[PDB]
Amino acid sequence: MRVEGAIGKTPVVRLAKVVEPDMAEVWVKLEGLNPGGSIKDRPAWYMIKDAEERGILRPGSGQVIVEPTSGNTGIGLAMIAASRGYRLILTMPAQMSEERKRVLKAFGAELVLTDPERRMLAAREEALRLKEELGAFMPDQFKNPANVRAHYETTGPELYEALEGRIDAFVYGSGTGGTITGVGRYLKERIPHVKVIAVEPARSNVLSGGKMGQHGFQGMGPGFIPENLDLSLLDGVIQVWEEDAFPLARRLAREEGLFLGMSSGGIVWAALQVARELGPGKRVACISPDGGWKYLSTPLYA
Amino acid sequence: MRVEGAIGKTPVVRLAKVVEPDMAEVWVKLEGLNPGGSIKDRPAWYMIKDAEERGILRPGSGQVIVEPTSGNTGIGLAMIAASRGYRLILTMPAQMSEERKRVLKAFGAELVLTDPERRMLAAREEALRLKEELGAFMPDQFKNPANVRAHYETTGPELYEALEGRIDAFVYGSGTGGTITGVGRYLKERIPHVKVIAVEPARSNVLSGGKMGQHGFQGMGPGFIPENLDLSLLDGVIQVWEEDAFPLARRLAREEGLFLGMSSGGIVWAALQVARELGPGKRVACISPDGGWKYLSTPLYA
Ligand SMILES: *Cc1c(COP(=O)(O)O)cnc(C)c1O
Ligand SMILES: *Cc1c(COP(=O)(O)O)cnc(C)c1O
Repeated sequence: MRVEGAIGKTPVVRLAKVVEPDMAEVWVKLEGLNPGGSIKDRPAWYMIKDAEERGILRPGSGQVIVEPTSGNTGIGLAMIAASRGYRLILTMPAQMSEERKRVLKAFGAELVLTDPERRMLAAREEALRLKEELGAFMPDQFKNPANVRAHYETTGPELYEALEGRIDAFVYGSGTGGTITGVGRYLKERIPHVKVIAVEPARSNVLSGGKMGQHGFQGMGPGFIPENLDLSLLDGVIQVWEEDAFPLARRLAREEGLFLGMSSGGIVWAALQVARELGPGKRVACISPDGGWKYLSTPLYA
Repeated sequence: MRVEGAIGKTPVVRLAKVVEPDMAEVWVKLEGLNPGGSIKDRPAWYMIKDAEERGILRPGSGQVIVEPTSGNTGIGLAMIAASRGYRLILTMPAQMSEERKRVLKAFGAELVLTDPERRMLAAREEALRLKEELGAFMPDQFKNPANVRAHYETTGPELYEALEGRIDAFVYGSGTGGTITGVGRYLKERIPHVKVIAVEPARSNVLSGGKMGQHGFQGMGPGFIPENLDLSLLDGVIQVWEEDAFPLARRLAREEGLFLGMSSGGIVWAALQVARELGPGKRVACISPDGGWKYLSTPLYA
């Protein structure tokens, strides 16, 4: 078996200290236990495997893959490209932290640093330029249906089975929209009453009708509504503040032994709010995108 | 289920790029996929659970646990203490990196920084002083039989089953000795011909009859022979150099998509040597103690 085969089948733990007796049960699926360190291993593998199935790619070819990302998707793609023999080029703003660059380069990804003033826009442009110049494959994480399918076929089934089909609400901090859409559809097809609640940064609350903005929940809240996010599935949107989520993340680490990422703090905080609303006999499920390992030099744990 | 329940059941992957056709198969069990980030989650949980079973401890009591370590064992103990409600105090030399200190403190562990000139000796002394002053529980990782038992009851069975009882050699870089002893005994009781090979730093080659010394394989090669290491189980000892292991670790990341720790590079390098000796039709199994996540600021990935 190769590393891509070690993706998924992650555990779900029930919170016991940060919750209160008047709250519904709160379960957290730990996606940080994936070989690539995050939930993005799933869509990274699926988008590449989907491309192979469609004939766009064939493993061990050395073909080029390009994507404008320096986040978990970049790490996941880098891992898969290293394992299956693809040349990966990742475009990103020149102000990228050395720590993250080292992780990507460790996997053999080639990095193209773009105009720091043009932020994501310049990264996207360079990725498109390379796709055109090299005839490369661009996963296109925000609009590729295979992203959603990864969660519809693996994440969703896993969560449903682990919790024995007993879930009253699913809470998640949306990034590309793949997870909430894939898991959301899977759960709604089987649980008539289940509520699907999206979580976003109050500082970049576009789903709530607000405005995009800079925030500290790395990995979630892209500042726009992605094509992979099915808005018709949502039963609500909860806005979260770093001021509330970071202290909660620290509590999870010290009280539950759960050392999670920045987005996890926001997601669990929202899940707790939902848990109090539903009450004692209910079950709230949410997902932790990644662990705290990549964030020791951030205000969350610094 | 709580975090301690998410420990174990780690995957095993077969190397395909760094190996050569004249080599036996090489399988690597990924212990970095544990909630605490390393194989030490197992002995940390077992030593604490063993103490509870013997009546020394009872969860949620706030009882004190003290251990002289800042490594993976410290992280594992911190995670378990946070989850089960114990007060953990870790003693370590004052020259400890801020990164590691942040991980331990994130889990709520109390840190006592000792004389930087007295290295491990001062850390051990303070731990003993606290055990005496507070009547605290000290896991004593290098001599506690529960460490070995964790691997005899979980790691060993898992490896054996995953590889369908087909293993010609087991290779591991010994630290406390728990893993090689536990897995080693489990395998030898079932596979008459299996060879158990220990790996140690050439720079601190005490098992080979050499002398202790400073080295870069964090987590392995303690510079002494621990009580938990059963020397009668060993069929050989392979000495490894950072000069050879670090480049190999980088190859594993770039070619196999396996981003592993410093000790993993040394262990796999040794496993390859054994694989070439055994040849094509055989199977060599080894274990990766942890991932590369905690080592981005080390010469391995910097
Ligand atoms: C990708 C990611 C998310 C969002 O998941 P999507 O399926 O992309 O919506 C949230 N947090 C982190 C840390 C992520 O990497
Ligand atoms: C603990 C550890 C080892 C050794 O395992 P033992 O069972 O203690 O022999 C090797 N490498 C790392 C990184 C470790 O943390």
